[PDB]
Amino acid sequence: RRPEHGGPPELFYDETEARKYVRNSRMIDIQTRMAGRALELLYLPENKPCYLLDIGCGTGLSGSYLSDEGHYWVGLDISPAMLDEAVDREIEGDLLLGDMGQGIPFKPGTFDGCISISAVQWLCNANKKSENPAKRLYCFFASLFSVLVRGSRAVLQLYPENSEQLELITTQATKAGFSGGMVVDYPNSAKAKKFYLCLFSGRAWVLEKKERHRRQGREVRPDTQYTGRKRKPRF
Amino acid sequence: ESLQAEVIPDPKVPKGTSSYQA
Amino acid sequence: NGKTFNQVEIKPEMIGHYLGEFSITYKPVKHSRFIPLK
RNA sequence: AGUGGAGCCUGCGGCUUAAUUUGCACCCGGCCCGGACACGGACAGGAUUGACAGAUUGAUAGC
Ligand SMILES: Nc1ncnc2c1ncn2[C@@H]1O[C@H](CSCC[C@H](N)C(=O)O)[C@@H](O)[C@H]1O
Repeated sequence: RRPEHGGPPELFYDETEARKYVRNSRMIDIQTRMAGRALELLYLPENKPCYLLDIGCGTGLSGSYLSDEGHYWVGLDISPAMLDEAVDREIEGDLLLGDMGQGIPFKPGTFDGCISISAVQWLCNANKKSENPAKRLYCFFASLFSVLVRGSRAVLQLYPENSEQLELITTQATKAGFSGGMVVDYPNSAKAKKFYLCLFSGRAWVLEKKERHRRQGREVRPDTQYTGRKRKPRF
Repeated sequence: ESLQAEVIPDPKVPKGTSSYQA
Repeated sequence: NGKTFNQVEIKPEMIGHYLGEFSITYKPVKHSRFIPLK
């Protein structure tokens, strides 16, 4: 019913799943316009060169969109098959293999922007006994607040399977110092409802009396248009 | 002495083609 | 054509069709995103 | 087993439209008729009814 229930991302994203991903027209089209929305959702200035992170890069079609707009980027992923078919796709940017929840290995004050596509939902559940999603999310979000430039922006696309995942993700984000919110693109739609966590580093008186007399159990005049109405000026 | 300054002192279609089908 | 009259010259090439093909009764159909500031 | 992907059809929205009726109803053109009461005007010098022929008309028609 959903990829998350398959298990760890190193096992559901094997070679066969990668080859079905790369030959999938709907994946290409939807994730391409999601990369478009992700890059347009952070207010990085026009005609200004910028440095980006593209985490959860998988195939690098998000990276291909970033390189199409002229911007350079660093890819980070956990599955080797995704990085293999991404280098097979001859993408321009540089890739790196590593788990994001353990921490991003970059020096602080580095990236002008961060873009994450369909990856933060995988840190909401524990597929090992040593794993704990709360501390993992706290570490990963603190690593974002470290390696990003203070005042940069990070867009974090997701499809939360319920509000508990959103609750934990937002709590671990707000306890890591991140200021921002949620852009829920086409909120009441279903096929276009896409969640984008965006982050950055910095007469009545008479009525009352008649209701009183009604509660007290005595006969009250019927409430009409002429209840509280000034009969005449008083001289 | 004041002066009397009441007002401001500074002064390709065929011949029969209708407008619809055009 | 329902509202107006279309005036047309019957050419020899028009030799098979209906008259109603030469006065169309409908008109052609000739048919920004939020960015967070805080 | 699927639907969500693609082509086609259909339903609500929305958009175009003269209308694209609606929770033949719609549109564009042509007929037909449509108070008395009061007061002031016209009316046997004439109120008013009917009419062949031709025409406008998308067509005919004393409508
Ligand atoms: N904890 C984690 N650390 C790093 N990468 C992770 C991760 N959890 C999931 N991912 C990655 O998230 C990706 C989901 S597929 C995303 C593909 C990409 N959006 C594109 O279409 O271009 C996979 O490549 C997977 O390896």
